[PDB]
Amino acid sequence: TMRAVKRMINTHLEHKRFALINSGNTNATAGTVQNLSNGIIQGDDINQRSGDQVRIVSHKLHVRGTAITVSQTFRFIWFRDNMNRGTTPTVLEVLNTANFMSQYNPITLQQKRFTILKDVTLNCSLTGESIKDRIINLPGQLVNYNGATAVAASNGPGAIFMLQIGDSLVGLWDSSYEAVYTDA
Amino acid sequence: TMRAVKRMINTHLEHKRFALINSGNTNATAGTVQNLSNGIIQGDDINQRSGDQVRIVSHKLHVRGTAITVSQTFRFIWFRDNMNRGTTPTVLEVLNTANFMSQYNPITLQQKRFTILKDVTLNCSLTGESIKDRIINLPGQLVNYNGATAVAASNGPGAIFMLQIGDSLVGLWDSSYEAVYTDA
Amino acid sequence: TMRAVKRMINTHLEHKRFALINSGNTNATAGTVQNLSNGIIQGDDINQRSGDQVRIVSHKLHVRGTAITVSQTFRFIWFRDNMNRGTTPTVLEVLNTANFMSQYNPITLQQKRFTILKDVTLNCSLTGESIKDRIINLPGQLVNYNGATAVAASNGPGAIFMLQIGDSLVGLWDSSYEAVYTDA
Amino acid sequence: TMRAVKRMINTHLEHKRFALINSGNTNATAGTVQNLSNGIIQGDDINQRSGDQVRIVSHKLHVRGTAITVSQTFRFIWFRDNMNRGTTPTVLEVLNTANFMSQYNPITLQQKRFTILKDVTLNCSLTGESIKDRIINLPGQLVNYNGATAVAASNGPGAIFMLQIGDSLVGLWDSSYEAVYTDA
Amino acid sequence: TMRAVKRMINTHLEHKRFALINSGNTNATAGTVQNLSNGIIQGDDINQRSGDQVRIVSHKLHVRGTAITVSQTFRFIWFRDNMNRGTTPTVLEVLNTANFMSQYNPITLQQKRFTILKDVTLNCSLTGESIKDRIINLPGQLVNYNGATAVAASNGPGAIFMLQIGDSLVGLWDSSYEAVYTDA
Amino acid sequence: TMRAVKRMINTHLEHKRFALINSGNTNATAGTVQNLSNGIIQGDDINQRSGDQVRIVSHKLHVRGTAITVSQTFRFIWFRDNMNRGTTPTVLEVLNTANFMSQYNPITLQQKRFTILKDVTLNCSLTGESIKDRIINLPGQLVNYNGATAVAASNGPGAIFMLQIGDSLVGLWDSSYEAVYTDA
Amino acid sequence: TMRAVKRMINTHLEHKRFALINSGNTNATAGTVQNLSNGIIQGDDINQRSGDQVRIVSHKLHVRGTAITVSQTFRFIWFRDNMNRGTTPTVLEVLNTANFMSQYNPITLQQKRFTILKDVTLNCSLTGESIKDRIINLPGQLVNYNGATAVAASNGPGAIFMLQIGDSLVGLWDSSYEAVYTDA
Amino acid sequence: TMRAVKRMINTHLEHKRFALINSGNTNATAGTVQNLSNGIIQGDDINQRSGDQVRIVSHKLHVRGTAITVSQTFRFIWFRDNMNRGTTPTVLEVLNTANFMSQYNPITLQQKRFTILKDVTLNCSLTGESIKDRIINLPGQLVNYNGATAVAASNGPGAIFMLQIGDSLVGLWDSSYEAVYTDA
Amino acid sequence: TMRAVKRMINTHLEHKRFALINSGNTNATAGTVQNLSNGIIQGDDINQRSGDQVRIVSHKLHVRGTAITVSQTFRFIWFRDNMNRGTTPTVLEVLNTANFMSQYNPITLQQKRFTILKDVTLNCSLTGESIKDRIINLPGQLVNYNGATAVAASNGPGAIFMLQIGDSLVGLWDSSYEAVYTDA
Amino acid sequence: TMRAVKRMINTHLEHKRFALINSGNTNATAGTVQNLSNGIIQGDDINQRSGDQVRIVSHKLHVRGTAITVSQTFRFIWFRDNMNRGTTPTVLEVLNTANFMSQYNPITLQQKRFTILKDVTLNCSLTGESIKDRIINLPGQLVNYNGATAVAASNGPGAIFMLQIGDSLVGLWDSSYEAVYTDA
Amino acid sequence: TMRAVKRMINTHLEHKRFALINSGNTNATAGTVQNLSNGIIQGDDINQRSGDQVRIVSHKLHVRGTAITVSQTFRFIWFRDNMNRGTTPTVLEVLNTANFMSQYNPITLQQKRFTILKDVTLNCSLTGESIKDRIINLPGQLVNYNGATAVAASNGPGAIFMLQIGDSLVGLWDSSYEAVYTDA
Ligand SMILES: [Ca+2]
Ligand SMILES: [Ca+2]
Ligand SMILES: [Ca+2]
Ligand SMILES: [Ca+2]
Ligand SMILES: [Ca+2]
Ligand SMILES: [Ca+2]
Ligand SMILES: [Ca+2]
Ligand SMILES: [Ca+2]
Ligand SMILES: [Ca+2]
Ligand SMILES: [Ca+2]
Ligand SMILES: [Ca+2]
Ligand SMILES: [Ca+2]
Ligand SMILES: [Ca+2]
Ligand SMILES: [Ca+2]
Ligand SMILES: [Ca+2]
Ligand SMILES: [Ca+2]
Ligand SMILES: [Ca+2]
Repeated sequence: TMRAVKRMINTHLEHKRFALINSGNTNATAGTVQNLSNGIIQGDDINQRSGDQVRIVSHKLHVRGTAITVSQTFRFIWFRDNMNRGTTPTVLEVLNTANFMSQYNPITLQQKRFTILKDVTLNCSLTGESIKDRIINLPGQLVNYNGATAVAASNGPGAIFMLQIGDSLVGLWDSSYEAVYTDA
Repeated sequence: TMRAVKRMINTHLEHKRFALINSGNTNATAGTVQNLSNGIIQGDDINQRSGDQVRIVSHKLHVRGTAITVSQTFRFIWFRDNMNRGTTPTVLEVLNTANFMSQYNPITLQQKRFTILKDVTLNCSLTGESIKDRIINLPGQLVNYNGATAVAASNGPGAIFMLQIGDSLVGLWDSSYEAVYTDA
Repeated sequence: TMRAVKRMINTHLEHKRFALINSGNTNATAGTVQNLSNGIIQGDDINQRSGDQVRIVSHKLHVRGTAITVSQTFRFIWFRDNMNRGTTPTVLEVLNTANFMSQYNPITLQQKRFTILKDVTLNCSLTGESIKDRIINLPGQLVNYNGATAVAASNGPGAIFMLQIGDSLVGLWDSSYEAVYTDA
Repeated sequence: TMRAVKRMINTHLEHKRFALINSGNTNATAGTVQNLSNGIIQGDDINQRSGDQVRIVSHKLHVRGTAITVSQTFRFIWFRDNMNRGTTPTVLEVLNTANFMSQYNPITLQQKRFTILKDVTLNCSLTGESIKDRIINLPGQLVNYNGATAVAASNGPGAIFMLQIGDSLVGLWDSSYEAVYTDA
Repeated sequence: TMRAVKRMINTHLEHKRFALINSGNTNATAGTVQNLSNGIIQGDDINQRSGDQVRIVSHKLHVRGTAITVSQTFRFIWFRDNMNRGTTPTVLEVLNTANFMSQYNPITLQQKRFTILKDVTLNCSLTGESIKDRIINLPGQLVNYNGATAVAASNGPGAIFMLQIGDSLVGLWDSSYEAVYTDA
Repeated sequence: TMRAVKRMINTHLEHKRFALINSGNTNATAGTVQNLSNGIIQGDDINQRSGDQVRIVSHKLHVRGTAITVSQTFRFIWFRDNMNRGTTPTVLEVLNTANFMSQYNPITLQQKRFTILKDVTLNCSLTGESIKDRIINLPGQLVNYNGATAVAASNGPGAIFMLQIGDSLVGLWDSSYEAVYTDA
Repeated sequence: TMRAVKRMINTHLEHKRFALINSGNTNATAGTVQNLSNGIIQGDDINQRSGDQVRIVSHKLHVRGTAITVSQTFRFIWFRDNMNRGTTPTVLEVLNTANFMSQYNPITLQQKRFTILKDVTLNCSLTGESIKDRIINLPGQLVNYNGATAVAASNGPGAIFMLQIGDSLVGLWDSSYEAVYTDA
Repeated sequence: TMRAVKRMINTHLEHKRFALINSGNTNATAGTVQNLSNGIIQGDDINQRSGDQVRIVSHKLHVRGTAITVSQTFRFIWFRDNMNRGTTPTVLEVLNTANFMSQYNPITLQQKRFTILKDVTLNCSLTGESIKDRIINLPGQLVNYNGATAVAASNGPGAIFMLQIGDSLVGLWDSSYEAVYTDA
Repeated sequence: TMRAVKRMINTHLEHKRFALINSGNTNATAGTVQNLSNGIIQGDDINQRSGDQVRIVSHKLHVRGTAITVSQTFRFIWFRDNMNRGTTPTVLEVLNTANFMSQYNPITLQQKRFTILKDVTLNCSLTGESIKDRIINLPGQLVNYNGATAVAASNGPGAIFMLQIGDSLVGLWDSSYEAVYTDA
Repeated sequence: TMRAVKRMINTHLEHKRFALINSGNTNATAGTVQNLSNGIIQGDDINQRSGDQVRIVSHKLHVRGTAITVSQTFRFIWFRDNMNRGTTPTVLEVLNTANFMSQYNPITLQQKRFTILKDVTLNCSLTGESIKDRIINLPGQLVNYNGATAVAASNGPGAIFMLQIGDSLVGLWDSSYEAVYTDA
Repeated sequence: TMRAVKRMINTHLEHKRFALINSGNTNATAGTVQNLSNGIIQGDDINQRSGDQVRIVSHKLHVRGTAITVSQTFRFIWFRDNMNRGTTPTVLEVLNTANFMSQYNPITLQQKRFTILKDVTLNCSLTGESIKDRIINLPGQLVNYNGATAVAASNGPGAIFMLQIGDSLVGLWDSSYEAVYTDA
């Protein structure tokens, strides 16, 4: 009945909820890393937290790419930083080289610095489907924080991020994110 | 046999049926909300109701988008308003911000004001597939009404709606809907 | 075992076979209804029948649409008329309104006048895939006739039809149909 | 409990019946092939068929030879053509060489193009028994047809034939044949 | 343990292999029939045969179409001729009418002259995906031959073919085929 | 078990087939010995062999005699030479004396040099039945060869022969023979 | 139990990791063969090896094609060379003919010189989706080497390769590859 | 058997060994952090490693303090950095304040950035026992590295360190360390 | 009931047989490699093969050395090349150095390129036993070929060879070889 | 109980006995075949036989070689001729080529014309052991004869022989033989 | 189930291999000791090691002697030095006296300083067999080393050696050695 104890435990805990949107970004050939969980700050509201831990019950990521000028590729890597000490990770920490085709960095994946949640490649064609999107929903895990406010120094172990990278600087991408979490 | 009892009960109940069509609508960047169950009004006909309750056995939504002038995105959110007190809900009650990429409103979803039945995004490309459609069929639930006629004030707990929102004002969408319901 | 005697029974019965083709038709905004089983007439040949009943073992419908002039939609509704009294059914008997987005007629579906076998929508784009097709194969049922020849008055309960309806008058569609049937 | 079911199925099926006679033919040193099942044509009578299949329950062949001028040999080969595509098969399809002593064609027998039902050799002597006959009765099989009328093009898989070949051109042979068949 | 006999048996039998390619053919509105297994001729090599039988363990067909001048359809029907007596079958033997939309010939399918292995339609659009392909792998059956060399008269019962038919004469199609077979 | 396995082994083996005719020979008072299996030579065709062994599944001998000038006797001895070293055996190897009434050679039979398959005597009368024939079908055994071509030196252990001997030189006899064999 | 033992063994072995990228290659009508595992050289780093064996736990191949000038096809064949003696295999070793439609080489596949891991065809259309990609992850096997450095002479049994071949010289393809391997 | 497995595995693995000494250091009131596992570098010797992981079977730390000028306290904190990304951690990451009496940093301990292996305080008195020492032996865990050589950037998750802090700058402390590890 | 199957399958398969003799060879200080199974070529005779596989049931090697001028050593290594791609292997592929005392090549033996069947050393003395010989019989395995004729290019995986090497150029060695094989 | 009955049967049967010696023969490079059982002739003595059969219970062969002029090899092949028709077999019937190194004749061994009882090679050296001998005892089999006296024509199925062949004409060999046989 | 784990463990470990040859040495009356395992040095190649331990799975020693001038004796003692501290053992450490007939040193054998693997004496006669050889294969044990390179100081506990001693200074001996070892 351990599955029953877990359930009733959860019925006593508020499932707080945080939403984020990030629209109108340029595709990046060298890549960028975007914060997802950083925006849950200390405070008393439904989308805030008490202390330096929350536990994500589920979270959802929506990504979108639109080709501009040339047909092009957008890659989105949704990941957990298991070992974050107050930074936004770099592209080269996640990828072997800063290229949209690159495989993961062998060292950081060997030691499990990161866990990859989803790796999505969208090809947007100006002679075909020039707009593409993907939404992904996943159960979550503990998130630890190193500080109270929405700055990079507050990220901690379990922080959630998304790396974007592609083969042009000209196309535009949008994202949004929701986390449902307890905070007991 | 409680399953055979349900079966036998439903065979004594008329399965009334209501149909609706809504076409030639422009895409909305701030969103709109369409009524679906509101059109079942008090009366004696096959697509009407006695009293202020019906029970939807099954219902079906057909949505369609056509890109005009620019390639563009159409989002359709089919939802149940569990707590309706005589209104058509606003876009911002359902979505955190009035943007086609937005996640759900954290507060109204935490409290289960709404239940999302299906959330559909169609990307219509003028260099590709410019017309897209989707039909979804689902078992239904109780619908309560707050009045006799087809006005917002008659919507009640269980009312069914569709939110439309997109990234352009220029393309056109169409929808249709059927509900099969008992009224005993 | 009955599943066995059923097997042995069928091995003593000739599986007669009827094929039909219907090419180069215009898309119809008000819709049309095409005959499928009507062409099995009284006679002694492999694609004919003795008496006024056959039993369809399996039947197969192939539909195809080609956009002309504008990107457009073709809908094909394969159906059985459970109650036919010597007619070709009208579009409005099947659909609530004569529009390619319409839901079914609530009255005729409530009373089970028709059974929908498959409902197929093909979106043909002159900036994308302008030619689309679908083949569907299904087990069949009894077909009764009201006369000997290939005229509407000969359709009877169980007659098989296809409704075609779309959003333009200028695209072209094709269909073909096969029925494999016993006639004992 | 099938055996008794086979019996019961058969009691519901008309056992149609077809008879043929073919008298006064000359012995052939190069052989000839005679039709037996071909004469069952599409029609409504007791010795006709609905559609392009019948199932022979039993069939019977009677052959007879009479020596004239010299003592001589008549051979009769009763056979099924499992693969007929609308022909009367040739002597060389069945026999390795066109001689009354020949063994079967190795290729057509290997691939089971033909099944030999009975192979009968009668030696008719003008100093002994100058007239000889043989009657053979066997259970039958499915017969498929490729058309409606009594022409070679209507023979199909399962067609029944008799090859006659001997060592003189002058003796006379007679045959007759009956098929009892269902036609459900 | 009798299932392991089959396996044990097959480890003692050489699995010979034959490959074929057939590139750059025009789409045909009246259709053509292409040989697939005919090219396995008598001889001592890995892609030849001893005698007039082989047993296909598996075989693979790859088809491809490219639109030229107009958007168009290519249909490919992979089939076994269960009753071949030394021909390449005609289009009308397989199809009711010589049209890319046609259903199968009712007579030849009734009598099981042919067994359809796969029926594939590719729609190639010059405003979309102008090149399409399909690869299909299936277990095989006995193949009998009527002669030694790669001519039509050598086809026999079990011979494997592909019918090609489409709605234009101008597009080009390619095919390739492999059979893995035992020859004991 | 062993019964099914044997059956299954044979389903994977080509049953090759060889046919032979030998017409119009004179009755021989000193006897002759005719080759039957010798004519299966090395090669790739249906009536040839790989290597120096085949296994006869079944074989059939047809013999015929016709009296000329005087009533007379024809004897046909169908036999296997279990020990053949590249010869056509002599009459005296098989028969004690070279006379149509003779019993077998005591020595060669004691040591099982030969196995008698069938011994047939036909008395043909010019005042009665002047023409007689007999067909015999038997399961077969291994046949080894000592060479590749249809010459006496290629006969080997298991070779099949027929001795003919009679009481006149003037009558004529005919024979034919078939062997069905595997060659794995 | 041997299952949990596989578990405990592997937790004591370092899972070394190697990554590779190969961008901006022209499509090849005669094909090329690319090295994948060759780049793991003798050394002490995370992406190197001790001795001449490693065991690939998992490996991942990402392929991508972009049509240039004409719509065109790119095929990628990921394979293991079970028998490599210090070479990069040739296109004719893997394919019956050097054509993007070709089936596999009958001889090298019969003898299991190669094991095909995945065979991918991407059709890239300049009127449609001009950019396409595919990522494939598979468990791996032992890899033996014939030398220490990243040259063809160091490939050995188990070496991993990708063959690229298409129908134009003008389009561009990219690939990347990761192997996770033990080196105990 | 299970516990035997672990023990059997280990007899097949070389237990490499690394020793370190660090003598004659001043007591630090603000503290210092010393590297312990960092000195195991890539190479082939008994005290080196292949790749970027080793597994410490056991490790031993010896610490010593000598009071000089004033009686004083030396604290030594042996710890594992579970999340190291290529640094030597600071005193303030481990201790709430940089004082020898401080409790641990609440945040880094909450999130398990560090695991404390042992925390030892030696009070050295110039009127009593002026020299004190402690040796501690513990089983070990996996160590991951971020580089090949003995620099801070090579430290990785599982790196082992010792923090020293006290209440004078004048006393002297010594330490030494051994790790016994597998490297398979 | 499974061991009986093996035995039963083999009784239906011809045990073909190939013999070879290779007399009067000089002893070689740098070694030579002799072909043994290469001489079985495609064809229809008892010592030939159909296709590119045979299965050796048993094979026998006889080797002999005679000292001339000086007492000397002859070594013979009977081996299977598991990975042959159409060559005669070199001495250095099999042996670490080209010397009659050499141990095997570490790399090719590690990866199982070769399987050593028998390694025989004969010391022939002009003051003692100047002639020595050895005969070895072993069960065999599958042999694959890469072509039809007796050239090195036709050797394939499973090819059988003998390496000869010694300490003089002047003595003479002889060999002979037989393989008994199935070829189904 | 096959063991007891068999023993008792033999106690009632005279075990007759025949001895032979054959001294002072030259080594033969083309080989010779010597008779062993032939010398048991019809008669009433202990070393003779009644009729044309005996059963060898046991037999013993002693062979010896003496080098003269040159060190040389003597081979002795003791064999049974299972199919003898009154000859002394030739060397080429037994050996592939007439050389002391030859393997057996593939054809005559395949068909089991001969059974090899023992194959012995003696290397006689004028600088070592110049005289060698070997004695071999085996259980025997049935021997059939084709005549009464000690001439080649009396040899029959089961006759026992010895083939001698070597690499010189000048050395001398001796043999002796005994057969113990029943003659009931 | 510990023979399964042992087996499974070893399938994950590279079996490295080292080969050695040592030709053309003089017989020694006072003896010599040759190194065998010392040549496995630290490095990354197939015949090298990581760290200071390997585990020999099997090893093989080949020894050979040739008499020169006088008939003479060669003795070879293959042994493991269980206690080596970085030397090459002396002859008197192994043998009681430095004479080829000596028994072992009582003190070093009592304390098990050495384990004798094989002790071989070859008597080479210039009036008989002047060349003799022996190959010995044995399972191995752990080998520890005391340094990185192929010098005496690197030998450690488990080092493998061969002592050679004889009764002449003028004959020549050869040896070779192979170790197969894991290095995990
Ligand atoms: Ca909290
Ligand atoms: Ca109500
Ligand atoms: Ca009629
Ligand atoms: Ca009817
Ligand atoms: Ca019928
Ligand atoms: Ca065959
Ligand atoms: Ca397009
Ligand atoms: Ca051939
Ligand atoms: Ca054969
Ligand atoms: Ca390794
Ligand atoms: Ca190294
Ligand atoms: Ca490591
Ligand atoms: Ca073969
Ligand atoms: Ca007597
Ligand atoms: Ca007797
Ligand atoms: Ca080691
Ligand atoms: Ca001597």
